[PDB]
Amino acid sequence: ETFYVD
Amino acid sequence: PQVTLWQRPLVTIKIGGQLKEALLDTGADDTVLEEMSLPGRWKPKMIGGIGGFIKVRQYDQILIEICGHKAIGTVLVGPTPVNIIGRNLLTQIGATLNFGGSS
Amino acid sequence: PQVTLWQRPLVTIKIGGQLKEALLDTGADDTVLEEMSLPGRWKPKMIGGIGGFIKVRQYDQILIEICGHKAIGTVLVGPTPVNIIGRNLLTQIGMTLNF
Repeated sequence: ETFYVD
Repeated sequence: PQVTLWQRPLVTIKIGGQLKEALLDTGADDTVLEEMSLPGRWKPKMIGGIGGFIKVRQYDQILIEICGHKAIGTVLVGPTPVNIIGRNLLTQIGATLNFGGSS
Repeated sequence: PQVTLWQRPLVTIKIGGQLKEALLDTGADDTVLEEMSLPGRWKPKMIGGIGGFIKVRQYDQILIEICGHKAIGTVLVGPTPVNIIGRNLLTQIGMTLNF
């Protein structure tokens, strides 16, 4: 699970 | 408190009178929470991530207590796989990212 | 080096002889870079995030220099919107979250 956002 | 990263940096948060676990996420510009009961009006918005995009409800000026520190800001609510606390709130509780040195 | 979060925490990295910009990401378990040329064998793998999943190439024991600090670990390569440095490498450079 790979969590950055924009 | 200082937090190492050998494990996910999870914290307890209190928002909308409810208690939840959330990830301190330096990689997120915004704070995004799993669907939950918030009070008030909201606006639609779209946010992107590693697998594409999701539609979320945008709530403004929401009060959140993150590991005992209060902050007020925008909180997005939608189909995120995990509750994430993004930079918009991390700055308010003074999180800093430190590493290595030499100098 | 202490880093505040008013702006994205970007750092310069050097990997596979190439220089790139990458985001220090405490919310990512793994390190994921945009399609790039890496040498060697790999394994197909899927990872998820907000928006769903993407398929990636899993390269093991890759040397990366992050802001001047060396580390060796697994690096995923695929269709991510941004180069991300995850906890698997952050621990190696003594990365701490303070507040």
